[PDB]
Amino acid sequence: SLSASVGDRVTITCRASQSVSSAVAWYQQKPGKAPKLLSRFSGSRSGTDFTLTISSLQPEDFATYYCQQPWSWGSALITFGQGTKVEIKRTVAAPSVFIFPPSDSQLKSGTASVVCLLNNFYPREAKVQWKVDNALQSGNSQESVTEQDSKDSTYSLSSTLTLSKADYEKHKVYACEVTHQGLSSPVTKSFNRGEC
Amino acid sequence: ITQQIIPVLYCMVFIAGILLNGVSGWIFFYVPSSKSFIIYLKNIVIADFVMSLTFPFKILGDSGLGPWQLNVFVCRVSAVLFYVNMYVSIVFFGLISFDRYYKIVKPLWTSFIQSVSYSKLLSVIVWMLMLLLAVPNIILTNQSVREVTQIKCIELKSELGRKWHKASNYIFVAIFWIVFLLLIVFYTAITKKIFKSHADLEDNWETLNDNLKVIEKADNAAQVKDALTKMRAAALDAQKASGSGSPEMKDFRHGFDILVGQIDDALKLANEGKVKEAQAAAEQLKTTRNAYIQKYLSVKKKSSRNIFSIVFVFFVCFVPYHIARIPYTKSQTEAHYSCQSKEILRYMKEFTLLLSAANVCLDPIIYFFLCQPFREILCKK
Amino acid sequence: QLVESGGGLVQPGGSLRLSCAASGFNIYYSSMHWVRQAPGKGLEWVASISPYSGSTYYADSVKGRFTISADTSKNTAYLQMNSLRAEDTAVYYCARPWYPWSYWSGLDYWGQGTLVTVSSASTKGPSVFPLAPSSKSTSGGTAALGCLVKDYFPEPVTVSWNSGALTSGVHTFPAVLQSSGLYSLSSVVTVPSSSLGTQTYICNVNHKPSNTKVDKKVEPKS
Repeated sequence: SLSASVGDRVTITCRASQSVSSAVAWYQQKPGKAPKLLSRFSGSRSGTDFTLTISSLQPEDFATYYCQQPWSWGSALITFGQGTKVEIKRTVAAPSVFIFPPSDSQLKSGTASVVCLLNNFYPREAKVQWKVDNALQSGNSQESVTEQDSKDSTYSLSSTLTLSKADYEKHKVYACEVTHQGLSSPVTKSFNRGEC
Repeated sequence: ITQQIIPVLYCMVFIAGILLNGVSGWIFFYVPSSKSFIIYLKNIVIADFVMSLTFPFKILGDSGLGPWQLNVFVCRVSAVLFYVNMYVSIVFFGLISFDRYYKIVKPLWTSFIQSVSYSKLLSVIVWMLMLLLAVPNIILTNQSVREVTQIKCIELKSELGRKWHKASNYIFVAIFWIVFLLLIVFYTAITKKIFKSHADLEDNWETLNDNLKVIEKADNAAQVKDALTKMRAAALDAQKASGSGSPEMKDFRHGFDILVGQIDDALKLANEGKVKEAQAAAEQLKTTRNAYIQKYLSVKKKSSRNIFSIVFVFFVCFVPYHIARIPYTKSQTEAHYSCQSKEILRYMKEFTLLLSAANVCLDPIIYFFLCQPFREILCKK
Repeated sequence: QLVESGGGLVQPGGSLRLSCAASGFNIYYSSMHWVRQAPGKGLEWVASISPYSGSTYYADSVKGRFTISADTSKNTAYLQMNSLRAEDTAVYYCARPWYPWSYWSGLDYWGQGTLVTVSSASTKGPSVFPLAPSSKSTSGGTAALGCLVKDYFPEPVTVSWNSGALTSGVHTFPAVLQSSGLYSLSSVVTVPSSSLGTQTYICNVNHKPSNTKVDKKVEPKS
């Protein structure tokens, strides 16, 4: 994944050990649609690297680009690359961090979900850590990130900590720490169980 | 200079080798890999580890640093424990050679365990037959029923009971001269077969390229039809021939169905009469061959460096010492030779023994080359 | 143009035949490929057939489990999946190169793609819990609240606010397949703190596969 603003020249690089002619097909999959095989788009090669150059970006060129790695044609065997996602460049903005305690309705269901919301941040790279009674958590939090927004192009992340009701009531304090490149120091949004 | 050179040359080389060979050979002892295919390598690992563990007492003894008790312990224990491990290491090299011969040259041999040979049973049996069934002299070497022989000196020939070691050390050589000669037949038959497989592949690809050129120069449906028929035959023959080669080319049986695929497609585009478009399909095969030889030259390097790795080490470590031993025993029987030549030949014998014990440090080459799981472990380490 | 059909919910180990109907050309003088994209993952090639000669290629991950055939009478390429595993959940696109051998171009023409979900979870329901705001979260005059839709199956679910009246500042995160095999997402809106006492916030969750409508009021618990 890389970021480049409208009008910027971009270079997407695909890695393959083949040295045959540059018969590498480039697919531009816009999110939520079938891929499209790819005058601004130009092919190039640099050793083992196959490069797609976009001379001047346009608003419809922010998509995921897959190569069809070489040796993709004795008629068939079509090994696509892991894909490079082109994003918008919009000026780093620090996340707005909130913590949502599990509701009483969920507590009546035998589980608890603590929802840490990182709102309106850029770039996408943000780190969320869960601390329960100052003890770090791992493997019990799921993170969902929205696509880049259409108006302001800022992201949003939600880290949900799912615990059993007994495990939820065993502890008192709950904290979500957020580390982002736009933050001088990680911000810890926390709440105490039973304290309204 | 007999009493001073041995501490000066042999002892120094052995002391240099002990710090490195065992350290480099102890890595393979983990073996968090394999089950009934690699275990021969693990057996060689443990034999080599015992070799290097017993090495330090040799320098402790021959350099004059240890007392007469240390010399007696070296004569009774360390020398025998090193010899049994070396002569089981050569046997296990021969057994790896047997597995390599059986699994690539002829289809099946059958055994109590596995298809090639009973790996677990042979591994259990050979070490038991070597440790005590081949050299009973472990507790039967209680000095010549007397010590205090030349004080610290002459603390080796001291053994009772007719010193059957002489019978036991000849057979240790003799079985080697079987195993070595075995490697003259196991390997050599594994080089002729590999060379035949590579020649068949090269001939198939030669005729494939010739027919592809014919297609590129073809004019009507008949030429394209005949060239694609010949190319399909060559592809099928190469696919069949690659199965008789080294096991380090398994994907060759898995990619040819793509090549023999696109010819077939082109064949249907030549039979149906669409010669002008059929040629275009055959053009895709021009990218097949380029995408094939680029791996072929990459794997024939891997096989040759593998199949000839073992026959390298075995021919550099153990064979020179067994060559050098023959004049030693011959001139022990024939005292007419000069005593200075006896001293020089003793130096040669101990240097060749150091070379043979260097198999401990040279065996990591076999571990890295012949074992793909070892490669994965090294990469992930 | 290519149109795929036959995708839907199947249990692990089941079989499914996706039919890719081709329009504007005959599949006989062509080669039809299937490329599957796992949810949130990159493209992966599955199978290919050339009905002219009958040659058939498979990916190393799906060789034998899947079987691609063609029928020129109905002009359709059928991918039959057998012994379907949980990782087979993906959107399957029916691609077709310009030429049957494609010359050099690649998969020029693509289908609309159809979803195949391999999960044993039964059609469950949305359980919308409220995530209330607090005074401590206020900064810059804005506080965030929302709803959590948990343990529903299958996708998708539509979350609106005030029946579509509240649309500014609403983020609905993509559903994540939990370890329980059921989906869960959250819809959060950030609203002015002074507007909490004047604007009523309700989340409307509509789960069409279960045909369930849940309207849950979100308010800071006093």
